[PDB]
Amino acid sequence: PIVQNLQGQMVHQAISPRTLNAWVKVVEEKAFSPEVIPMFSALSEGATPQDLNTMLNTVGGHQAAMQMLKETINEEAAEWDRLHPVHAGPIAPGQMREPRGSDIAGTTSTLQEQIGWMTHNPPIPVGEIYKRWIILGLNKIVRMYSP
Amino acid sequence: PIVQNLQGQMVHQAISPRTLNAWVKVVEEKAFSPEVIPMFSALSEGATPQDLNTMLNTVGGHQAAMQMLKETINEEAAEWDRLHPVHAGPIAPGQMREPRGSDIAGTTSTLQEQIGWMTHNPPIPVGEIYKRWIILGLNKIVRMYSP
Amino acid sequence: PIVQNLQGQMVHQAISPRTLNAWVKVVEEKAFSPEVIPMFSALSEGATPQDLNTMLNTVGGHQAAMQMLKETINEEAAEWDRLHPVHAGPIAPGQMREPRGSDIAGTTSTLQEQIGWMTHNPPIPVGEIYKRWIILGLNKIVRMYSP
Amino acid sequence: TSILDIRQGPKEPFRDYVDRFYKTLRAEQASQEVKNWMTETLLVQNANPDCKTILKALGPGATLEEMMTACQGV
Amino acid sequence: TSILDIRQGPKEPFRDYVDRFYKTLRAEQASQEVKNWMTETLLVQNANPDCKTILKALGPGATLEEMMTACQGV
Amino acid sequence: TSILDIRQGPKEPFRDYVDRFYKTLRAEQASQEVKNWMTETLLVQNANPDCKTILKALGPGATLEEMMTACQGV
Repeated sequence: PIVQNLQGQMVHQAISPRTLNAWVKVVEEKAFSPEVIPMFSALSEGATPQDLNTMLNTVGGHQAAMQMLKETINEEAAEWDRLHPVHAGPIAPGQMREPRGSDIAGTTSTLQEQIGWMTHNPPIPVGEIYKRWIILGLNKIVRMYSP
Repeated sequence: PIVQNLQGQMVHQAISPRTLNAWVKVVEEKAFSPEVIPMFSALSEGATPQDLNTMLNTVGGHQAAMQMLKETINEEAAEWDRLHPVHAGPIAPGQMREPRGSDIAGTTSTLQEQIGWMTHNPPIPVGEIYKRWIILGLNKIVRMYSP
Repeated sequence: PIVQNLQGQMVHQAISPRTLNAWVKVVEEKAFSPEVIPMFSALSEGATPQDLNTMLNTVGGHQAAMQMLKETINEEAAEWDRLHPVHAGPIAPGQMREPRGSDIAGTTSTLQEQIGWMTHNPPIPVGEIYKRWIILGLNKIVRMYSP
Repeated sequence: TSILDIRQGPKEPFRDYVDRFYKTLRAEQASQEVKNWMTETLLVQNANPDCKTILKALGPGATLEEMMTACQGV
Repeated sequence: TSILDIRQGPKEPFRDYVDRFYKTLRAEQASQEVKNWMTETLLVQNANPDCKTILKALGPGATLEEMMTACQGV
Repeated sequence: TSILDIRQGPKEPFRDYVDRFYKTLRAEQASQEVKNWMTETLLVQNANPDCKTILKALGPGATLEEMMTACQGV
């Protein structure tokens, strides 16, 4: 995640193993139950896309759901690209590039790039955009997996 | 929560997973028992509204009670709005806006807004107002759930 | 509790959940056994009255004993007020007020007030006065609950 | 399981049923106004005859603690 | 369960009853003066005849260790 | 249980009895001099005849390791 250091700057720090394991354990115990979404939300505080793929990729089991989510993440990403067209002409030397759906999904962007966008002024909340897609896709799952 | 840093300022820091889990475990084990209220009170030390919705939203089970509480929180919030009318004329550029019942419930306010009110001079104790509503609603529950 | 910070001043810090839980677990396991008193004493190191009511209020079970203790705490408090009369004339602007039995019991005093008395020069040991009442009342219990 | 399939048993305490209702209501994602409509309507409708009778006597305007204490002996 | 419904069994030790009393008293939220009134009154009143007899002999002014040691053989 | 009620069984090892004694002595709050008096006196007095006999042969001045090794076969 990207956290604020004592000095008063935003720097990246790694997520903790008993945080990781707590994510694992939630999924083990409460599967598709709604409490998973606030839980997720708390444990995703200050998290990167990269950390969010890590959390999704580290799941075991419920592979039908994991595939449905993936496909929701790509749909929501396809929709990001649709709604926000690429911008006019070449990229400025003085500036950094606008993200695509796949940069938001973490796929085409690097960590330093993910830190550029979030730490820069104005900052862009690429975590929160992926977060809604995850929560939206979580609703899809919850609604389906209701019996 | 909003905690004091070493430098001598009040800054926000996230709540801990084994704190979260301790909240979960209390509810699992002691359900509606009275010891839940001091317990809550200790674990809510320096907590935000946002953190208080997180704690309420992360409950599983006892959904009749969770609904009764919600409805108590909204009643107490409706009562906040009644008792404290909105103030005269437009909001000053030099000042920040007075809260409503829904800002106290965390709903209409953002975190930075919740930090503005609490950290500012004079500070306003929107946690402690929600806390009484929670404790009051906890009494309602305890009294009902007595057999 | 009120602890010394790195800077070299006495500041308040909250008590820890696995400290809280260790207090709970002691009571669960060893009930009225004498080892409870040194144990208490260690876990009450640097503790406030407020933290001491928190610890007493968070008990479950043994309610006959909890009531006997309460009533001992009030007796010992009544005795504090008896032995130490209120002082002559109005309270000075330059000074802070002398405690009563109920300030020692934490009831009529606020935290900042509890920190004023303990951190100020000379300091007054309102924790240690309540601590003796707790230990005294613990002897009463231990002696009764011997079979 | 669908919200329409939530019903109170002939020997089941209302209380255990109301818990089931706001759990399933907890998995419905509809507008609040619709969920209010579901609350006043479906809950009583799928309640058992003995309690149903009881709840009809509370009239309208009733709140959950009063419903929950009203059908306790049933 | 209501505080008036708390009573001592015919074979139940007082001790186990006094524990039940301050647990239920622990769920009453009334003024201290009322709760003092409940203490001196209701406790003895719902105590069993054999101990009740015993407690009448302690007279007034009695404290919990003396009541608790007084009804121990009963 | 009172300290006078602490006694050694006819088949109970002394050792298990001495443990019981300093546990109950651990719940007595009396002056040290009185507790010394209790140590030399009550311990032997409520000890069983077979070990009691043994302890009489150690004479006075005896310490706990020597008492504890003295009544081991009993």
